[PDB]
Amino acid sequence: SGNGAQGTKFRISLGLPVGAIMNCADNSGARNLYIIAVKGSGSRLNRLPAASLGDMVMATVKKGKPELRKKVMPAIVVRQAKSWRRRDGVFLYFEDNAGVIANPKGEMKGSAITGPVGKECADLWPRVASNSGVVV
Amino acid sequence: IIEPSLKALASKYNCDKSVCRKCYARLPPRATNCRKRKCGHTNQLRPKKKLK
Amino acid sequence: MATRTQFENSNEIGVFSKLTNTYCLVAVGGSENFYSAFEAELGDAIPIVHTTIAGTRIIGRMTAGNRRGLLVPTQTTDQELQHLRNSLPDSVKIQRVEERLSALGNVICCNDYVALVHPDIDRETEELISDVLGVEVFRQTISGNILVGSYCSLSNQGGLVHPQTSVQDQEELSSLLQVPLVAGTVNRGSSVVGAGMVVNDYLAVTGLDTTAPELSVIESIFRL
Amino acid sequence: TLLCCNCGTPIDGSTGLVMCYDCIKLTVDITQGIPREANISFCRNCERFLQPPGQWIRAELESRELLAICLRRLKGLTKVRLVDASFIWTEPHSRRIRIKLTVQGEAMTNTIIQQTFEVEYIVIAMQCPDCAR
Amino acid sequence: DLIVPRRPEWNEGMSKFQLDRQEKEAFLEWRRKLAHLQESNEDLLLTPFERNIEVWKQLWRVVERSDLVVQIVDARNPLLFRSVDLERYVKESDDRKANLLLVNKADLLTKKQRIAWAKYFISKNISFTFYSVMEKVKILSIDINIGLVGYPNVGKSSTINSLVGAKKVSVSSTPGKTKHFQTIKLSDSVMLCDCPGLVFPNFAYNKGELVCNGVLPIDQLRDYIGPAGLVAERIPKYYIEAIYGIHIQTKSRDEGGNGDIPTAQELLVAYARARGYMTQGYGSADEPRASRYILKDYVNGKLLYVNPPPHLEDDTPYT
RNA sequence: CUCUUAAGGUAGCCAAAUGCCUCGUCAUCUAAUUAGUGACGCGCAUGAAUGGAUUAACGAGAUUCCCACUGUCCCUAUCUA
RNA sequence: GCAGUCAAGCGUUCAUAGCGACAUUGCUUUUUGAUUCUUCGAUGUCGGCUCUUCCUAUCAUACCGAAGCAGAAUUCGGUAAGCGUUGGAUUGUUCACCCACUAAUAGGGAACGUGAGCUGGGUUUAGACCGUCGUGAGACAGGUUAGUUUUACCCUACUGAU
Ligand SMILES: [Zn+2]
Ligand SMILES: [Zn+2]
Ligand SMILES: [Zn+2]
Repeated sequence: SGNGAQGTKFRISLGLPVGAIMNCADNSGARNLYIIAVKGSGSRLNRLPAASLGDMVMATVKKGKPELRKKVMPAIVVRQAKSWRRRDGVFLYFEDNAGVIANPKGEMKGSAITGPVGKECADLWPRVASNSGVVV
Repeated sequence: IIEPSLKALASKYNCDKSVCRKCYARLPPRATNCRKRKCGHTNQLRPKKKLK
Repeated sequence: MATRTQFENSNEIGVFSKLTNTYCLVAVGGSENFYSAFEAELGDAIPIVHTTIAGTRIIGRMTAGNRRGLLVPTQTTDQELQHLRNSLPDSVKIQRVEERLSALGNVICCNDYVALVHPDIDRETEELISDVLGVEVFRQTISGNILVGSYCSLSNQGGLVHPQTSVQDQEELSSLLQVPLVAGTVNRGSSVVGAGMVVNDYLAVTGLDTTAPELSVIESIFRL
Repeated sequence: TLLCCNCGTPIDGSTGLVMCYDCIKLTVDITQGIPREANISFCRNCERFLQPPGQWIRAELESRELLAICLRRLKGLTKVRLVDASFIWTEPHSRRIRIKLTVQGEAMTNTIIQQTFEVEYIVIAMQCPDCAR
Repeated sequence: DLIVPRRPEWNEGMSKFQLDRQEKEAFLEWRRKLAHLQESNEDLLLTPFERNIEVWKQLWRVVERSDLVVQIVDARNPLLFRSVDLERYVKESDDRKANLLLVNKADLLTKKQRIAWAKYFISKNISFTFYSVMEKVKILSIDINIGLVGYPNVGKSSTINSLVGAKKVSVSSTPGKTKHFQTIKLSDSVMLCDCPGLVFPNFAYNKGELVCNGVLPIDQLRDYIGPAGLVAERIPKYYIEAIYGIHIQTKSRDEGGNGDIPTAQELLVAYARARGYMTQGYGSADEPRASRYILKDYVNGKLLYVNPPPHLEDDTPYT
């Protein structure tokens, strides 16, 4: 999990499992990301791994810039639709699951993030915060 | 900084020993007969490696 | 002087800290040597305040301050605001902004006497900014990267940009600001230059990985 | 208008680039994790070479499926967008095959560079076990 | 500068194993000549040639006894099909020789643009014919061994029908079939020696290629983008639109990334969507599959295009 | 020229519901494919009304891929007779 | 399949740090075979799903020893089976191969565990198609497609209950 993570997170409701196809905010030409795996993600029979906000995933592009697709690449999810709980009590959610392409060291490939971003990702991945314009 | 007057002492308890070829157990350098029973009190010993 | 440190293990100091000619800001993650890049470089010249706005440690890219004012987003709470009002002078005018963006330090590149703002900022913040900081604005671009305060550090005496910056745009911003600048990367070839460091008149701060050929251009362009 | 940040002196372009060509040639490497000399097996009667587990591909010496077998062999070349895989001439009676490879490895951030490197393939005689008026 | 070695000194002797040794040594020198070019011309621009020795050892049994040869070459682009070192090669032995090379497959061109190529030879003293001085428009097949030779697939196995016309040898879609040379005899005065499959190397227009128009198989090609790009460069889009009956794009990328006359990445994204061929894992256009069906139509004769002979011309072919 | 008493697989087609070796080879689809498609064909053992090849339309026929869809699944819960 | 004993040598020198030929001693019944005792008035016969328990010849985790152990990383060995040992493409698959996460992706048994527990893709009735064989009926452990999966209310066991 700590492959570029500055800090360490609380548990967030695991929204989108593998097979999920979430948008891509970064300005790297992509349009969607097919999650194939998750860092962390222990094992249980017949359980398929899941990704929460702030988690790293390993991903596969389906639409955008054939230079990119047909290969795996790390990614960082920054919006999810599953209502999750903050320690201040409130349950929040976004309107779409969306992510970012990234390198294993937690850095990014793109120069911006088209949309809002979760504090539970941005505190943790710092190179995302410098490229985000909005946080929640 | 170990001042080899004292390096000799540390080596008495660390690196002046003899080891079984059959159980890999620290034994004294003068002794035969590995004291452990699972080896069968054998006599196949060697010195411990100190140079290269 | 470029006093290099890492926050915890991250070389991105303009994320976690902020520094100007009257104060400095830092987050809550320990690593006392990191504080010893200012507590060792400053006497009692100015204060260093430890804060976590909104539960966030990322002070620099959420906040946006100057010599006579600090801009602070909407989500921040009165209790992270109260210590920030007390342990600073009464000179700086604090003000919770009530606009749509939040990462103010990724849209603003402010020094004491000029600024640069993200294009689609609120036109009410367009004037709040000059009423609280007393500074002008020019909300155009850097090289196409709308996020200006992350891809440009600033002092009054110098400037810095990423290496993709067109030499036409470099001289453009020079003609804007009456400050020099260079297409200088940081932290061993990073493009997030606004976050890889925080600069003042006499003090620069980068990451431990930041290398001497980068310090060379930094001390040149910023000190004078 | 920049400076290298490693060598320092050079003012490189503004297309999106990284530290100077000499430093990225010397320090930065994108061809690590490959054995330069690669071993293969061969018989003089059956003339059926193989990847270490495999049925005999039946191709001839100095053919096109040597590329397929040599790439199928476990190196790092399969992972990084190969192109231009030709066969360099070698002495027939040296019993080694010489092939250059190019990989499109990404630099520090979204900047591509061309690479010129080479692998040599040594072949050892075998009785080819399945085979054995 | 050289494309064929020398084949000297037969002398009607013995040592069956040695008359092929001497050929092997003419080949070792030929292979050495081919190798030093890679250090000379950069070190990436390679060439299309037959690595195997037996294929040229076959070609060496079918000309010295042929005694008169003709050179089939398509009328699409003779420039990279003209053989450079035949004139320097079959002239020396002082016997039945002098090919007088030809250009052929001259039924896919308009009439005003055939003198446009006939005039490329009125200046430079070259032999030719037009068969699929001014008293000549076009004449059919009316116009001792002999031989026919071609790049690969120029119609060497389809102009066997110029003599008898019953398809005595198989014509295929792939070029890699003809080999193990065939011989045809008729009329009891003339003989043939139908060659095996060939290519010929080259150094100009090496890697940037429209050479993949008749030379290589279209199927087992891992690039799919270069030749498709050079296809999209030519043949303006307001003909491909009217022929295929599909509205692809309007080229919104009007900036310095793509420009006008779109390249072969935005042209094929809406075509496999019109033809439904979708990937195995997501619904998106499969350009690596869609390029092949378009290139096959480009090569077979559904889309035509011919090349200006000597120099820089914007638009010589008028469809 | 011949050998087997007659002839000696023409046109066409294919790892095909016919191909053992075989998860054949190459390309493609996929992150990954013993599958699928196209192509190659000395084809154990294709083949011309024991009909070959191609074929619009049709099919409760066999098969692969995609868009949409969903408790099929992640991972179970609840309600009614 | 696993292990051991001599130890000619490899091992920059250094048989045995590690490995180790020529020979030689055994263990195992998770292979295949041989045999034919039981079962032909029938013990429901591939695989997967589910679920529990056991074994150790330990993949990981704990404490230790030894190295050709500087550190880092690795290998050899020991007590040890308490705890865990995956998601997926292709295949009916056992088996296998790849992608990927992971601390790790160890092997095995229980009537080759488990069909009155499921499924029924495969195989193994009947319909039908091709190839090869045969004069032919018809054959093929060759390929393809379709093809009824019954009963528990008893005794015991188990779970709970008086
Ligand atoms: Zn012992
Ligand atoms: Zn340099
Ligand atoms: Zn053999």
